[PDB]
Amino acid sequence: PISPIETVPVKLKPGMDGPKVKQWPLTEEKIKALVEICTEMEKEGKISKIGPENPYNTPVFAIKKKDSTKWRKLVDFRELNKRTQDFWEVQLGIPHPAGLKKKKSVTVLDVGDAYFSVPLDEDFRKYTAFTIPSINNETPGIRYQYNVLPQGWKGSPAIFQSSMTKILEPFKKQNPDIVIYQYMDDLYVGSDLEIGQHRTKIEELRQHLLRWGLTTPDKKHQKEPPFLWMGYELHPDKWTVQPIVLPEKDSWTVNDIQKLVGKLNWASQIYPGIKVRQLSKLLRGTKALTEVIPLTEEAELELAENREILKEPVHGVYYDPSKDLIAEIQKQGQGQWTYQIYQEPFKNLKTGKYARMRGAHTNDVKQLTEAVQKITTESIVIWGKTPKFKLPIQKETWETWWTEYWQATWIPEWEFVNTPPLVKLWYQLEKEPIVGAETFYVDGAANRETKLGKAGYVTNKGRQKVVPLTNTTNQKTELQAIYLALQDSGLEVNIVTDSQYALGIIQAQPDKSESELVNQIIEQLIKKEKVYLAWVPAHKGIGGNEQVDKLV
Amino acid sequence: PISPIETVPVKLKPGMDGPKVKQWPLTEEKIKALVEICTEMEKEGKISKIGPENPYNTPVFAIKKKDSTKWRKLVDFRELNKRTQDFWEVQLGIPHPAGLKKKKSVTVLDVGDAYFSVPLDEDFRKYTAFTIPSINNETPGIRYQYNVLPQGWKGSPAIFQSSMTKILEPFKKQNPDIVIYQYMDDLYVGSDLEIGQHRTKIEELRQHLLRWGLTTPDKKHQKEPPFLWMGYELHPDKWTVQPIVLPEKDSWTVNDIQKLVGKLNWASQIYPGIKVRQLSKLLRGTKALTEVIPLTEEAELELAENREILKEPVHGVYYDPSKDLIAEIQKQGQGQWTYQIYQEPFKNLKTGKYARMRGAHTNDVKQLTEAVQKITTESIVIWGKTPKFKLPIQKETWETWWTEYWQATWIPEWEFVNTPPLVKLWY
Ligand SMILES: Cc1cc(C)c(Nc2ccnc(Nc3ccc(C#N)cc3)n2)c(C)c1
Repeated sequence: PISPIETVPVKLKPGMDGPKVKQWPLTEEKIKALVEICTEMEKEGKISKIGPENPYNTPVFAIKKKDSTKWRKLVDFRELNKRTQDFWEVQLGIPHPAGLKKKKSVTVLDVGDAYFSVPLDEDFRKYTAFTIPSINNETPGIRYQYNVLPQGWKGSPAIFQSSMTKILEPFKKQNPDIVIYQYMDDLYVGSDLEIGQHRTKIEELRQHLLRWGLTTPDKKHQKEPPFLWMGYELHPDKWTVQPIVLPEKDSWTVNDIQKLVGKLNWASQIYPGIKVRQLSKLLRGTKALTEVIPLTEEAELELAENREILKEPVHGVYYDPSKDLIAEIQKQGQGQWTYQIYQEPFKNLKTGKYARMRGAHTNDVKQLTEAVQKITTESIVIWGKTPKFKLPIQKETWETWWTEYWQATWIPEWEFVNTPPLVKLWYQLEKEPIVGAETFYVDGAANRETKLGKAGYVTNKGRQKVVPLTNTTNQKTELQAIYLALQDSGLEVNIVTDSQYALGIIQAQPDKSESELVNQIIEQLIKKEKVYLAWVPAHKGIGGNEQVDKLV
Repeated sequence: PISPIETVPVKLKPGMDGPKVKQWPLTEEKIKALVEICTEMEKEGKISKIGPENPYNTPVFAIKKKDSTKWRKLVDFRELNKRTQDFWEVQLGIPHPAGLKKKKSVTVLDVGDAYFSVPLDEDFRKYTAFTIPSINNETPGIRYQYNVLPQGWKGSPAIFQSSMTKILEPFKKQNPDIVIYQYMDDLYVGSDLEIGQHRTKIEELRQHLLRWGLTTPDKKHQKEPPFLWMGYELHPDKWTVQPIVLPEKDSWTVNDIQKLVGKLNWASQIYPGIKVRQLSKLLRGTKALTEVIPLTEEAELELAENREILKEPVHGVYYDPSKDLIAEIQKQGQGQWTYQIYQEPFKNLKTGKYARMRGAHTNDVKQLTEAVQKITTESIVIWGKTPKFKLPIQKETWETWWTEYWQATWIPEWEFVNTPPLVKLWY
């Protein structure tokens, strides 16, 4: 029940001292249960009767179940943990099954009991002190102290997981085949022996552990494969997500919308193609909760498709370090991009999605990259290497861009996969003014107060125009003036703006943006043959822009 | 090894607790590397394995040192530093010789090996702790902490001074004109004698060190030269300004004069004495763009007036050692990048340009990394302290590869800026 394990020295935060909380009620019956518990506990050495020598008490209690036959002591160390040093965290991040190597047979051993087997640093027992009242009042009650690891102390998961890891070591060496992984109260073992031998070894594992006071059972309660873990369904040869449920409701509220979206991303790791742009576009309102939201048209259509998807079970395969890691990405449409990672052409290893939520003006090629990148980061964590990519873009395209783009990128190994859709530049602005082309001296201001303004142009050829605009911003007109020149210009045009805003946007070479304004513009740019944009200092400067702002 | 000393007390800045930084995921190879390295360090007795009672943590990486065959461990002590050495740039500050930059040539030699002998104050160790990750985080990371002055941590050098200036004094004697500056793990030695003599005074020094114990694991080459005649040798007296100039042209078009009026108007934030009006007034019309046009009254007087004030360095620009250094870097294209190191907008302290060879062998990233590490050293050599880079790269990307071509012993401070429009043009 307790081991000759060396203890981890602990301490209490810098200036702090032991918890001196108390509580002294007395349900005669409970006090018996606890005193009944305490004995079997001190008798087993897990605690020990201590007497007034400054002990710092803590709350005691008793709880009971429905399929009960017993009771349960449940101390509350809340005010103890708030005084203990910090420990090496345990769950940096959870391993992802998409990167788990296949095995023959597995096995999990219940090791919850365990932490009452691992020793507590002598000098820190004096704090685990609690007192259970007797009946009425000549004795404060019976007084104990913890000798192993309290059930709710801060540094217990820690000090356990550590201790365990050291104990496994001999076993782990004398058996490199066997993979051991411990989670919370579980200790999963996985190897390549046929069940028979597997269990030989397992029992050895058990015996080993047993010599160290950490006991375990051979036929307690729960079930085996599938193994329900972290919301995963694990099998000795495949793995899949927790069966999910897309609730059907007559009225949906933020809370339900969230919990709805949440499940969908989670199903995304293996289910191919799940979209989510529409359903979240809604939640874009950040502070309601019981504020019912009208599932719009789009969201609706979307949800359904994920149903069509989900209706079908999909499972994933494991990682063979013997083969390559291939990554293929396809654009779904409105900033939506999907991908599946495999070594084998049929069953996948993992899948996911990437939607440029960031900002509101990005190009199709840039996005392909943000994606390739999102995945590279992913693989490194899961498999420790970069996959080989298969993507819908042709070198000419790509190389062109990374050469034109002001930021540095680094696209690794990649093969072209000719399959619609296709990433490509729909247009390119000219780098030199076009000789002959009419020159439009564009401009357009707006009233920050009245939201009224105008957008015009005045050409070299003497041609003018001024359109009045209601309910807009300067950026909006500074963009409508350009869209104006484009509509009235010919196939080859020269445009001058005193707006770095409109300038840069157009320049980014946006495949799209829902800003219907920029769209009409982007589309004109597509309908043109040759376009040249030109910037110029707004006020101190040219007279053409001013000539349109005196107008404005 | 034998206990060559009796440690020195290191206390973090008050109100400061050790570092708890996250370990970046690593490549399967890089792990094996560290794993190997660390097992030796452990036998040698440099580092020790730690328990759960050590909550702290600092980042680590595996890089290729000067391209050799074996990997080198590079710990990212950037946080422990802020927290310690800032108040150790005080108690034990190492002074920066304002003339090293004037020297004819500067060679740099890795003396990091030195520290691996001076035992570290035991009550400080916990802080140096680092953790080697496991792929797919399946296995609990391995955890170690330093028992000796670790490289990378700016307090290691600051404690070694005593021990260093001793090893050197009987060489700085018979070589009173070469200046030796020690910045962390490197030694910058500068002289004004034909490279042939320098390169010797160097090997002259390199051995002094080696005979007094310090190994200078820098056996660069011999006399069997596959084109790699490289040894770190900088030339600071040639570190001159690159006044970007306006273009001189016979035929000036509307378009052209336009951009020109632009660059100038942007220029005026660094030089307020610039004017355009008369040149610009030659644009007030709404003429075509391809059209060539004529000078004006003092337009030519201005293209020359400014062209002057713009070829002279701006005053009021001084080096505040109370502030930090900010280096901005912009991609110019075709292996060419430009940079600005300052402390306040437009008051540039120094500006250069970098450039790598033609296509088929280099990508941007590798370049940036290089441009960076380059700029940094310049800075160390001129001001004795590394700057903070405003990098024009996607964060994540950078994070993924910056180590792939990172050859330096130290790591600067950086961040990422998606923005520069005119700047590219102006420079
Ligand atoms: C929970 C769980 C159990 C184990 C043994 C591991 N570790 C490893 C290490 C290497 N390969 C595998 N494959 C594997 C794990 C569980 C199952 C099942 N069922 C099948 C294969 N698991 C992890 C990360 C989680």
